[PDB]
Amino acid sequence: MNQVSGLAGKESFILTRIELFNWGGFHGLHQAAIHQDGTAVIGPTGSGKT
Amino acid sequence: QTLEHWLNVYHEGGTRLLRQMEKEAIGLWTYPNKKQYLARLRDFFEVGEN
Amino acid sequence: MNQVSGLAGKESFILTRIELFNWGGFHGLHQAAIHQDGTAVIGPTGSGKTTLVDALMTLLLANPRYNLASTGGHESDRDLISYVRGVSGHIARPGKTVTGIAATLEREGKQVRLGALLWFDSTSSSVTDMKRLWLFSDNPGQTLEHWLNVYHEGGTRLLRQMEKEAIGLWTYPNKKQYLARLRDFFEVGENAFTLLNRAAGLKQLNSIDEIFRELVLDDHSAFDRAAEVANSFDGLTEIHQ
Amino acid sequence: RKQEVPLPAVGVAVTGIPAIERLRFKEVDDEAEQTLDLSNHAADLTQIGDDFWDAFNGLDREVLIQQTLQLLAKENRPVGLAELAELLPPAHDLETFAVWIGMAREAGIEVIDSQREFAELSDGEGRRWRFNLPTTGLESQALMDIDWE
Amino acid sequence: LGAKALLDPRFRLEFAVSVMDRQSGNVIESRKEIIASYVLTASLSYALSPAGSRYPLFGTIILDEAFSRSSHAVAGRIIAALREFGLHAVFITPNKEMRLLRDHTRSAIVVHRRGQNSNMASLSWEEL
Amino acid sequence: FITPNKEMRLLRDHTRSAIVVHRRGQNSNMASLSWEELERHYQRRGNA
Amino acid sequence: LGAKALLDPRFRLEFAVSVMDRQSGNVIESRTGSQGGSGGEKEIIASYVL
Amino acid sequence: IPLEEAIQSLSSILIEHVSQEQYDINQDNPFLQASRELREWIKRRLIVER
Ligand SMILES: Nc1ncnc2c1ncn2[C@@H]1O[C@H](COP(=O)(O)OP(=O)(O)O)[C@@H](O)[C@H]1O
Ligand SMILES: Nc1ncnc2c1ncn2[C@@H]1O[C@H](COP(=O)(O)OP(=O)(O)O)[C@@H](O)[C@H]1O
Repeated sequence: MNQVSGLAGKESFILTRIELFNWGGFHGLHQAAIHQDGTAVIGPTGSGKT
Repeated sequence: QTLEHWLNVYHEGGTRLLRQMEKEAIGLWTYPNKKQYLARLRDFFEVGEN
Repeated sequence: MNQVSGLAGKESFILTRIELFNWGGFHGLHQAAIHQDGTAVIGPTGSGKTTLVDALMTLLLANPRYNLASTGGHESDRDLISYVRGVSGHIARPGKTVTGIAATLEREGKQVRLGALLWFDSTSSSVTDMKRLWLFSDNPGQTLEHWLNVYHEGGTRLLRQMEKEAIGLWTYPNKKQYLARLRDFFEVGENAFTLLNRAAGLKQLNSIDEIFRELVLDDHSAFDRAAEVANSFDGLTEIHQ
Repeated sequence: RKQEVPLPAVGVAVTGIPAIERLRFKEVDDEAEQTLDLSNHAADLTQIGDDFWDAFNGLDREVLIQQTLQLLAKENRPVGLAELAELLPPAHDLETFAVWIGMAREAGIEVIDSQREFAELSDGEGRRWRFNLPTTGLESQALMDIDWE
Repeated sequence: LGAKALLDPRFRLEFAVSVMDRQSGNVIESRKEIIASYVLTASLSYALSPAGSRYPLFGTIILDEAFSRSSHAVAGRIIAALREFGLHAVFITPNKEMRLLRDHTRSAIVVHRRGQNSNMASLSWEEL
Repeated sequence: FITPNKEMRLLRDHTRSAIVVHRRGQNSNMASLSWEELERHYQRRGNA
Repeated sequence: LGAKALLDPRFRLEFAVSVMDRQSGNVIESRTGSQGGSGGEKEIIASYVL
Repeated sequence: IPLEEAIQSLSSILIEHVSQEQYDINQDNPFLQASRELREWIKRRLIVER
């Protein structure tokens, strides 16, 4: 399942961290990494994902 | 350079300092209008707006 | 949780059973049961659950919003004739086809049943090529498969003749008079079953106000009056000019 | 371009008579600083409801399907649902029963709703139950002829 | 919305709901999910109750996708309210949030569709 | 992948991380977790 | 729909995706239009195209 | 070329020619140089922008 991810990170640029501040409901500073094997945003419906 | 650094500099000094920082720094660029920044981006990533 | 459910049946009529025949994908006789303390219909997405909901609803309104939930505003691709034909997108039952539906209930342990018998005698599917009947029974001695056999003995006249043979049985060729009979049997105004249709396809609860509007209350907006208002005003304008 | 044309002065506006009184001065007395916020808002997940952890803990049809196939290879015979419960008592009972009937019907095998079989199962809090089940039979052949995706 | 405000009776007024103390009748709240379900059950029960009848004579209600779009506590409140209104209820879901319904229901009907064919298999259970 | 609560089961296997977001009325938070740590957090909630 | 069918380029064309055999020019199966209730294949084809 | 894209690309190009010792070397702001020279070429009617 997860073995196909060698290519990522060798040719292309890869998002790996989004820092936010006073953006939407995210009062104050926030930070979240993204694992270069593919990451998923999870949360209760209506919880700032979009 | 990180969002923390930029916010800290902005608090330490208004827009004047924010625009002055570019020339002091290296590997950094600022764009008081968006389309300039988007052109910089599209150039760096070699892809059209489409 | 459910031990307080003792009021069901003892106090009011509740759903107990359903039967089907040559309806949708349910080719031939097919059946289900219902529990007093409640039940749930389950299955993989797009497997026949809302199909059963529509099959039930066909007998309780002038016309329900067939496939109301999954459409999400989309028009009712499903309806009576397509269900009798078993449509998907290849018609399951072309030519001459027969069909039967029923539901059941109980109050004080005494049974009630609804149903309707449909069939095209030709491959065409006009609204009149459909030969239809509706039924209502307050006697346990009635079931859907028995009605199918009765039809196999003869046409609608036989479904009326067995009504005359038994007591606590009613059948009708026109939907409105059957609906009126059942509604009198429950004192129910048809707006109640309209609300039932509103609920039977409602998705997530958006807001209490919008819920009042879209479920509790009939729309009945007067835009139909505005058209003739404008036309009559233009007519007056003609003479005035 | 910047030659001065001789046009009359009309719409002649007069403004800004420089009365000394109109002056006012920088009121820097608003000294209160706006505090900085550079705190990492480390979050604990225990504040969102069980509706999320439940979907986290839910059943997976793949794992149970493979386990049932292993069992049916072991027994190598038709087996009823109650025996399937006894051999493989689940945790999420009703869903597992639904999956079992789903396989039964994926094989095209008849499920005689008209004749029944029964079982008893405990749950995660020690409470016990009874299941009125329909009669049918699963077979390793049935589910290897069928495939899953 | 303006055309609704002019031609739609429903838009001539804004609906509201208030929580009441049972004994003294004092207002605790003047105003979602927990209340809307009770609202809907109330509306159906009343619409299905003949004049002068304490109960809804036709006490059965259907809910498509009843709880595939609601939290656990919300569906618990739904079933509680249905008990308050003496309404037998039926629910539909595509094999999701099944723990709740299995806990709060005593039977179910599974439907699977093999190509153009469909069929039914009923089931039941109880606690001990 | 942005995902709802449903179908998270399948997605858990075919990825290596999760950005969990929080709703607190008129406030929100967000944290970076791996499935290994989210499993342990679920266990901690089960214990407390 | 009529007006776009005239004055919008990308509305004069119907689109369909035909699966090809690597070892033959034949079409294994073509996907487009209303499926009628089954979409286990349409989903993957459309996602793949996107 | 959209004007902003053009000035960005021209600044990137002129960055290359900073090595030409005998032609107007800029090593403080090539972006402003690109802007000024695009304007100049517009003055010569080499390039007209609409
Ligand atoms: N127009 C809005 N309506 C409701 N909430 C809003 C709105 N705009 C911003 N919000 C705030 O930002 C969020 C926007 O909705 P969101 O939860 O991000 O969508 P989803 O959860 O489906 O991804 C809300 O959770 C809320 O905190
Ligand atoms: N009368 C009809 N018209 C069109 N399609 C129908 C009709 N009857 C059944 N179908 C098919 O039968 C299946 C019904 O599954 P169902 O679970 O009731 O729908 P959903 O899960 O989307 O709410 C669907 O695959 C549907 O396409």
